[PDB]
Amino acid sequence: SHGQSCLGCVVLVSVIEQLAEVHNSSVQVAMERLCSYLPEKLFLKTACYFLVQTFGSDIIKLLDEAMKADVVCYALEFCKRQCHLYPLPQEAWESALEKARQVLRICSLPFLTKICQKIELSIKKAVPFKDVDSDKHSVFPTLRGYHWRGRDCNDSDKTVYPGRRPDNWDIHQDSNCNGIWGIDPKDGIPYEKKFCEGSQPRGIILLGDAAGAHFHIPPEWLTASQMSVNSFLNLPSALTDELNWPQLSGVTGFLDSTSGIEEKSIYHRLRKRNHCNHRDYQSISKNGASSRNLKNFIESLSRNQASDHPAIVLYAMIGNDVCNSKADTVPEMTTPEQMYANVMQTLTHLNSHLPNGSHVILYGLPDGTFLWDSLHNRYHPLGQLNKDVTYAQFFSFLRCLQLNPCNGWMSSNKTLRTLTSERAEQLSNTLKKIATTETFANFDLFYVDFAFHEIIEDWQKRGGQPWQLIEPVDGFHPNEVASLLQANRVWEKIQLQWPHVLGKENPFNSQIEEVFGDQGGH
Ligand SMILES: *[C@@H]1O[C@H](CO)[C@@H](O)[C@H](O)[C@H]1NC(C)=O
Ligand SMILES: [Ca+2]
Ligand SMILES: [Ca+2]
Ligand SMILES: [Ca+2]
Repeated sequence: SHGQSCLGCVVLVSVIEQLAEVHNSSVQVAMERLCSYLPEKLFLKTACYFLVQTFGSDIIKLLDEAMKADVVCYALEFCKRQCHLYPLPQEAWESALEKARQVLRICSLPFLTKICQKIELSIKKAVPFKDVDSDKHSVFPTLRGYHWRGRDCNDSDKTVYPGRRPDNWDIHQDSNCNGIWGIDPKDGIPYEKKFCEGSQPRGIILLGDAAGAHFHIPPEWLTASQMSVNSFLNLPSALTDELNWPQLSGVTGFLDSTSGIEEKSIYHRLRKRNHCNHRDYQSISKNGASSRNLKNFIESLSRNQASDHPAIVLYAMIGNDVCNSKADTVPEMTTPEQMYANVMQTLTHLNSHLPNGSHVILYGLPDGTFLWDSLHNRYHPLGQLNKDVTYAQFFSFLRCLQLNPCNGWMSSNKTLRTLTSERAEQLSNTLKKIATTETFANFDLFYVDFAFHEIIEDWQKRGGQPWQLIEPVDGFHPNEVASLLQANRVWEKIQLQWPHVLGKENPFNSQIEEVFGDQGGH
């Protein structure tokens, strides 16, 4: 477990060294300035001052000796036997380390132990931590809260959750938190059935991985040049969301896009098309999710076979079947045979858990050689200041720490990059053939490929560069923009060939807009 600590240490000491340079300050002044930017929420600002108190004196002497973060953290025993992040010949590596020895020479608390043990299960099971009625929908934003699924309007009632069939069409209280309830004043007719009946409502559900949940570390947290108090305001919400931003993803996103592009999420297209689908979105996605381990949390899916509407399900395991952290990485890659066996088991679980009239769309896997081609000679946020860390050096560093999320594509071995894409193609064809030659009772099966090159063409006509489609910090996942151009590219395709999956526009939208408006928001 030295990798995660070693990485974290090098990240922090890097920020420290760089904040000192940006402001022409001392190492002490930088550490005080760093904590100054962090918020108090979740005790982050307290932990900062503690670490400065515990390690500050040692860090100041080492950085004053021109040592870089990687050497510092190996001297401070945060990195254990070496992995270079900055260029340095091994002879120069030994001297600096031997010079650091002559200079220098959590949840266990009984009162905090159990809540730690309680938080662990809620996340690991992919269920909201704040959920009194245990309907898996929450009134809280993060901790698997309503950022991932529609917010719960009645947290006390375990029969009230988005996607539920109208219970007597909500004469007295909103049954599915979709913002429509009550009766028509003129005629005494329930608002719900008046508006939403016969429209064939359908929900959007995501079975995906980190990319599906829009994993995103803001580069602002790592670029000292533009750091401020406003850089870390969203840090507490991010940590409690597992560094995921599903509210902004391309599938289950419901917030306005910061990126500025006009494309909207599938859920937004879904809700826009039929105001009854309001809040009928679910993000059943976890970091590291693959065809092998989806079963370990697919139970978090909340959809009752009898009391809920149909659903549009997207199976989006877009890499972890080829992307792994092992040194001998190819053996860990899922084979087409294992891919077939794992998906069929996953589909079988859905036919037993999804109401009839549902639809499942299998995503293909993209050609991840795009990662190295676009980024290998560009500078990681931690290297942008002094232009001393390229994504190539960043991939090698992570590889050394056994932390590289995709040894197959985030690699300088072209032969392996090709080998990894070939496997990604073979797995995509398996998903294609399944949708064609496999039939199920409660839903039909379709396949749309990723086709990253198509999204790049759409991006280049817009005046953008391909490297602007990848998360800057990890250089691996697609960013908010790429996710939306994909969701758009997917939505258009299903429309042109399988419009019944999405349905057809409900003409009461305007009549629902006229009467209810925002419908309680999200
Ligand atoms: C590149 O990857 C291939 C496939 O795993 C392997 O056979 C080859 O030895 C690798 N080359 C180097 C220089 O590691
Ligand atoms: Ca609830
Ligand atoms: Ca409820
Ligand atoms: Ca309702």
